[PDB]
Amino acid sequence: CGIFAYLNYHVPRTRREILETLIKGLQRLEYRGYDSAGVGFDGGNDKDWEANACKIQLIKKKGKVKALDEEVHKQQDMDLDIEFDVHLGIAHTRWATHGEPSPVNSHPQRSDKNNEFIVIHNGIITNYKDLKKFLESKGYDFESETDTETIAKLVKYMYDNRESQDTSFTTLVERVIQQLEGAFALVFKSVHFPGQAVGTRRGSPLLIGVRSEHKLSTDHIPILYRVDSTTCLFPVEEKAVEYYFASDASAVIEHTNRVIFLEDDDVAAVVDGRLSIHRRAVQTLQMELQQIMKGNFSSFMQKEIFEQPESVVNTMRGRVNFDDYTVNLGGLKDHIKEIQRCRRLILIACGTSYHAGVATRQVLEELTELPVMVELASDFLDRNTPVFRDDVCFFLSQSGETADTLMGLRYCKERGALTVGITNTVESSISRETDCGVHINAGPEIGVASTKAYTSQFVSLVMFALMMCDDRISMQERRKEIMLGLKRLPDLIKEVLSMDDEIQKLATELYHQKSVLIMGRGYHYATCLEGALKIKEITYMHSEGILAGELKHGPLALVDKLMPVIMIIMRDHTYAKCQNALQQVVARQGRPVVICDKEDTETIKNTKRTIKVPHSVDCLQGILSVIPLQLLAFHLAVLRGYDVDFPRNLAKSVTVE
Amino acid sequence: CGIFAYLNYHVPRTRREILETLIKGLQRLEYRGYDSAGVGFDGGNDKDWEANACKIQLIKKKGKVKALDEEVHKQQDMDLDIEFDVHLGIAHTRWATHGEPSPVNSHPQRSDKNNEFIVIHNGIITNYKDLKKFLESKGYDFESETDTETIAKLVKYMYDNRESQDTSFTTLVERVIQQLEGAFALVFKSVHFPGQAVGTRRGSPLLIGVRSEHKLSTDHIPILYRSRVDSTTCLFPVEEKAVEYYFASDASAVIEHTNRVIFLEDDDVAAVVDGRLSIHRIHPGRAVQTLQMELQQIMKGNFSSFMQKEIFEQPESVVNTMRGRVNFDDYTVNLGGLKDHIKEIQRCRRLILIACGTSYHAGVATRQVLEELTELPVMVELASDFLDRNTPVFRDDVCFFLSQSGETADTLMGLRYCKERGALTVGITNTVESSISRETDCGVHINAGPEIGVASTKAYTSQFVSLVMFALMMCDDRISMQERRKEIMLGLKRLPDLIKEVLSMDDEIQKLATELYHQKSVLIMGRGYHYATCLEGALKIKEITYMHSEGILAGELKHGPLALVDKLMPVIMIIMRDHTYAKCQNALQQVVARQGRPVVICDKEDTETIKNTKRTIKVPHSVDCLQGILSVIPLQLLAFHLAVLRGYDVDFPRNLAKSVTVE
Ligand SMILES: O=C[C@H](O)[C@@H](O)[C@H](O)[C@H](O)COP(=O)(O)O
Ligand SMILES: O=C[C@H](O)[C@@H](O)[C@H](O)[C@H](O)COP(=O)(O)O
Ligand SMILES: N[C@@H](CCC(=O)O)C(=O)O
Repeated sequence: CGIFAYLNYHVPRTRREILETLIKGLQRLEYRGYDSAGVGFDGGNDKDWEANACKIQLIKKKGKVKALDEEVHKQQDMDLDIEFDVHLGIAHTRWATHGEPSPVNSHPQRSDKNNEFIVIHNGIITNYKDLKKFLESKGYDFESETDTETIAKLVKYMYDNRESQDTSFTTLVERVIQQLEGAFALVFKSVHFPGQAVGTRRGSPLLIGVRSEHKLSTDHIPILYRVDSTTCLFPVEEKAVEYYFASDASAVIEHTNRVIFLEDDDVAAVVDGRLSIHRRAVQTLQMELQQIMKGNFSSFMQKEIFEQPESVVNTMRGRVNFDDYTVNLGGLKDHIKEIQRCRRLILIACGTSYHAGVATRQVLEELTELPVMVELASDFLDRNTPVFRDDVCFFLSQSGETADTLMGLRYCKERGALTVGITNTVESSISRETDCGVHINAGPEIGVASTKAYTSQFVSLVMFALMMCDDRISMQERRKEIMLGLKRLPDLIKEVLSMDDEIQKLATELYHQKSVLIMGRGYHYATCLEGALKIKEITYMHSEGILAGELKHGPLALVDKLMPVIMIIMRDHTYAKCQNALQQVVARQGRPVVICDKEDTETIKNTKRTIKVPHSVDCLQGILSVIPLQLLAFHLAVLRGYDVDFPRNLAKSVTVE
Repeated sequence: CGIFAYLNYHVPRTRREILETLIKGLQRLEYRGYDSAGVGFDGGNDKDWEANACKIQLIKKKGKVKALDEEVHKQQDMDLDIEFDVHLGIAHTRWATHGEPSPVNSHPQRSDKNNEFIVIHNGIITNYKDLKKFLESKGYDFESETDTETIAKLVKYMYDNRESQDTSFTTLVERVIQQLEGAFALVFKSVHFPGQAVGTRRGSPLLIGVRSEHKLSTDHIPILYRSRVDSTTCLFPVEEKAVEYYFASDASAVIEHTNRVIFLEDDDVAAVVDGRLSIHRIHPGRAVQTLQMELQQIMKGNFSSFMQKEIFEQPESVVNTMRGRVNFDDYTVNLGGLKDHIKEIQRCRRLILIACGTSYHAGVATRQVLEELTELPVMVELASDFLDRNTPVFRDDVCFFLSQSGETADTLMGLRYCKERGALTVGITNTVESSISRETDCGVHINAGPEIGVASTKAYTSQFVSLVMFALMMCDDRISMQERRKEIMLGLKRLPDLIKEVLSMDDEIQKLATELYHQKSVLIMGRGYHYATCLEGALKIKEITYMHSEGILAGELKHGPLALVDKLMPVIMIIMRDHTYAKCQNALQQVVARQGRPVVICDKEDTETIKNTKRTIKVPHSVDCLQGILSVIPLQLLAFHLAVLRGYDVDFPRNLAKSVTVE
């Protein structure tokens, strides 16, 4: 899900300009949830904007942001020309994992039929049933089946039982969150507090961007405990200021790169255009606007596939020195020596990030000589896996917020393990709570299906392995071989992308099929699992990865002349065994597409359809052999008429159960 | 593929009775798969059986043993009433690897046009090319495209170039196997050594059954090296000569005649000369042991297939697995196979389970309870990948090797890899004297009885129970775990009756098979204790039904696979009453919200799930770490009934192996 709110303080904006900013903020967050959306703003058609802050209008609609954009427009009652010197608008795109994605269930949620209080919520309230029963007894009636509604009905209850006539907006939200359980990121708007916004979080990201032509009072907001001009953030000599609440930085970068990352239990509040935090820093983001733009590509997934030559270079920038063959990961400098004294590596992740661990398990075993265990986070938790003080636990997470991965992190910390975060989001929970970590530095990934995050994770884990063995005389040549591979890897990726058209032809031969089996072993077990997940996710074909050595133990019975098969046969030590699997498939009359080496003339001669990828070091080849499957999934999805960026039934980053 | 030979020594039999015995032997071996078969026996219709040993008749045929039995009872020249006081007959079923299925390529293979030597062979001679060229350069002409023929020709070369007039049959075979490379089980017969048999093996099972009404000379055969062959050296009936020997590659062909067997080992050369059995190599000996196997265990009975029998007899196989090991009187567990090792095992620091296919799934199904009760790290490895990666193994690892057959190559090579690293090795097997049970430090025979069906059914659930039993041993000194152990053992006590309860819903499973009859895919979703159930049920439905079933960890749905859900994709979800119940319900809501309409395997008493879902398979509640046995059985049956609806033969293996070398 995604949160966005726009607060213009003495920066006159028309209602049209305001609603455009909200929609434009949701579009930036749409990849976080696109089942439904809604906006909340001040209604009324009084030329004087001050007589309109007592009327809150809600426009919510099932579907993607484009459906809400059309609903906001061609509205007969709303006059879009009214100028607002001060105004607060809140918006929200929803990933509806439960129930119907109906307007009633979209946010903002309201406290009554006159919208005295509205709220937008990311997360889950683990005790909304108790609150609902309590609030129902006190006379409040509910209209939706969302846990968020109990938050709106509760901030009104706290207001209906306030001791003084001027209890601050912060005081009410404080009494609310004290009764809530679980995780939440909230933005409140009320008619009783016109133009005032309150943002708070507990286990869900929430940041505040600020723009103003004038100097700002400070760059380090002080926290308060239960509000003068040396305490709040505001413009000095004038009032003009613009604030931006958001659950993701992609919605704010276009307006400003000055954001305040809230923390758990921080209750931010904008009163009289002044931002104070109750109960710290003011940072400069390094993201650029072009990083979250399609550019000349028709989709984000295709851009992020084709930019992998550059993102791989960015992952290694400042860390790999090819002149002297040295590897330094700054984030591990104060911990690498103690990691070498540990006795086991555990890699914990979900989905494609788990596949990145499968893809590097072998070279990690080889270069560290430690046991390496790779776990799916959800199952890791279900089993209460044994963990010890001399374990090193890696947590692979592009977003750094995946719930199961984060819970795994806290589980391992409670048992005293050394924790390492491999993330692509600097201010994420996983990067904060780990003892040390590496930022894979791939740039923002907007496509729901991970592409560059996978290859950048792959590379990051290889660089770690290279550090772990840098004191072994016997492994110096192996390190050189690998680092030369990394130097040549970007150009070889380019060589693979130049086969786009050849892979598109193959896609036209498969797009009508129901299933496809993808087979590999060794270094390319991960390749066949990840290709199968990509094809599942964006084409909806029933693709399944099968370990090639396991064919003879049952699954080969599926194969006949009608079952599509893709096989990966590379030039490594498993080549002869892969040739046996291919022979078994052909004996069953399978007509497989084979991803093989350009020089593998024997395979190329005897197979009709081959994808000929260039050769690299065996422990880097998985990067090259997975990219044809990224592209095949892309082209299969287009032929079948689906949107590669917005696959059905899900969104990007699983931050809740 | 299947070897059987029958030697009656001063036990008179007619040619008819001898041939009936050979054919019956081959019938016990058909279940392994084959494309042809043949027999070898003495020809000639001389009323005196002694004048017929110089003539060897072969009857081979591409096709089934029934066709061979028809060929045998159709020879106008063979008089079946001749009585042999001494005779050796050999029989073979072939799964072709070198040469197309045909009469000439069938076994027995012969050394010349007069059948001076004949041999039957399980395996592959990897250097048959060099041997065929050498023999052809010495004037020996080949008629088949099989590697086996080089063995028959080679033994005649050793005979033609023998130094003394009385070089033993064993000496000739010793020199043959010195030149062979690869895997083989072999039985030889020759007109030059009438009534004598020689068997030998390298990397392929071979055993000898024995029966006599007279006392046998020993129950432990000493080994000889090239040590004379006298009455203190070999096995024989003491005061009289009468004795019968049964060579076989599988005890299933011996057990209806005798349960006294000698299992051979690599490079043993076993010979029957003058009715006496000796074993040569190039003090140690080979035991005559009693098999706890009965013919009824390898017969269908009143079931229409072995798959149905072995599924429906799981109440009895689970009981058999626990016999002598779980005391339900004082609630203790004792695995005798681990007596001299359990204390060393308890000092190790990690458990590794290594296996293939469904045996790997049994590791996945018991991983959590092993972690809980041992408190050690438990790693579950697919054997082939384990080998590809050169996985780190250490002297204080305990490595488990799960294998119904005890011969699976990758599992067996994983075993040898771990032994080289000094790990303590444990075999969980269902086959007496298999390679994995022999080469591990200690082991447990799951004692499910022989598995004749193509797919693992009872072997899986018996492996499950054996691993739970081991877990219970590992924590028997822990005060804090005594209530948990008692709960589990009470669950084991009730498990047979709860399996019967699941089986009594067979009609409900058939209705589900009707619904999925026309479907091409089905996703099977679960987590925790029932992750393995998803993987294992999906494998059975692939292997037996030939439809695209896939197991999917429920916690992974929102990470991609949920995109497959719509109103057309069939889904089976497992929702049991354990600690992941709420998370499983969450998965169900996620699927239903995207128009999925899953069938749910759930607890018998789970009222909420049953009312809010159309079709539910309701199984009885058990302890959480045993529920996987009950939740997988409906999927075994679903695989079975779907295959029957679609007209498939559940006892016919499909993939089997790969193509045949034509060269
Ligand atoms: O195409 C697949 C997705 O990329 C998905 O499987 C993702 O890998 C997981 O949801 C983990 O998310 P994080 O990488 O943010 O932890
Ligand atoms: O039903 C499937 C088969 O049983 C297959 O998965 C595999 O070949 C065995 O499970 C492993 O063989 P062993 O258990 O004999 O090692
Ligand atoms: N390789 C031999 C024997 C195969 C088997 O074990 O049946 C052949 O093809 O004749």
